[PDB]
Amino acid sequence: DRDRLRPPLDERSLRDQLIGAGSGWRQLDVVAQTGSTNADLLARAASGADIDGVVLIAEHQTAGRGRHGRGWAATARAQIILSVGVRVVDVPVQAWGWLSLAAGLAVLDSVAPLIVPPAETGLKWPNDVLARGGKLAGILAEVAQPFVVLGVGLNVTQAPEEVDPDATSLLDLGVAAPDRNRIASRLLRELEARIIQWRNANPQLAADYRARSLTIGSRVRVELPGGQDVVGIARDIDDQGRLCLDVGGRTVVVSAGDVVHLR
Ligand SMILES: Nc1ncnc2c1ncn2COCCNS(=O)(=O)NC(=O)CCCC[C@@H]1SC[C@@H]2NC(=O)N[C@@H]21
Ligand SMILES: [Cl-]
Repeated sequence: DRDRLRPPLDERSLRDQLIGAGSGWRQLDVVAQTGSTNADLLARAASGADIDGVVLIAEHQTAGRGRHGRGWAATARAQIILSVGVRVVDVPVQAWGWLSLAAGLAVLDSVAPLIVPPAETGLKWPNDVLARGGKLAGILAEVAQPFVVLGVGLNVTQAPEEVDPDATSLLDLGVAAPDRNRIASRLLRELEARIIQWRNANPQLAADYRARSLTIGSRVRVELPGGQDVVGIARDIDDQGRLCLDVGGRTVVVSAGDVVHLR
C-alpha cells in the first residue's frame, strides 16, 4: 500500500547537498530509529557537544514529543522527522519565540509548490502547518542553553488513520510520488535562510509569516495552558512572536496555547 511509496532516505546524498561551502549545516545524520530526535540533540548538548548547525533525521520515531507535554505519532518512513541545533545565546531572549515561527514558515515554503492549493493552506499560530484544514506538520522548540533544538514532524505519506484524525499528508493532498530526499533538502535550505533572518531580526520574516498566516483575521478559540479558553479575533503577531487577540475591544496577548479557527 503506502509502504511502497516509502523508500529510505539517502544520507550520503543529503550530505553532498547540504554540507560544504555556502551552507551553514555542519553535521547531518540519518538514523533508522530513535525515541525522539529532539531528546537526542538535547542529550548531546547536555554532554557538552556543540549542536549548532547539526542535523539529525530519523526514519522512525517511537516516543515523539509534542508541545505542552503531548506526544507525536509516526510510522516508519512515512514522515520527515528531523531536529536541528541553533545557537541562540547571542540573541535577546524576548525574540526566541520567533525562531519557532520561522521554522514553520520554512517547512511550509518547502512543500507548498508540490500541491493547486486548497482552502486553509498556511500557518496556524504558533507554527502549525495546515493544509485543507488538516495538520500537515508540527514544530517543537526546546531550550538547552546556549542552544535551541528545533524539531519538525512533516507528514509525507503518513496516513491520518495511523497518527491523528486531524492530520493530513502530502499524499492525502494530491502529491502522488513525494520524494523525501528532495523535500528534506529544500526544507533544510529554507530553514537555513529563515534562521539567518531571525538571527539578524530581518523584517521580512514577520512580513512573510503574516502573508501565510491562517490565524490572523480569523475568529478563534485559544486554549491556554491551565485549561482556560479565550474567544476572540486574532489580529496580529507582536515582536516576541505572541498572538494578539481582539476580545470585544480588549487586547489579549497570548504567548502559548492551542488555536482553533472558528466559524
Ligand atoms: N503525525 C502527526 N500529525 C499530526 N498530528 C499528530 C501527529 N501525531 C500526533 N499528532 C497529534 O498532535 C499532538 C501534538 N500537538 S502539538 O502540541 O501541536 N505538538 C506538535 O505538533 C509538535 C510536534 C513536534 C514533533 C517533532 S518530530 C521530531 C521532533 N522530535 C520530537 O519528539 N518532536 C519533534
Ligand atoms: Cl489510504
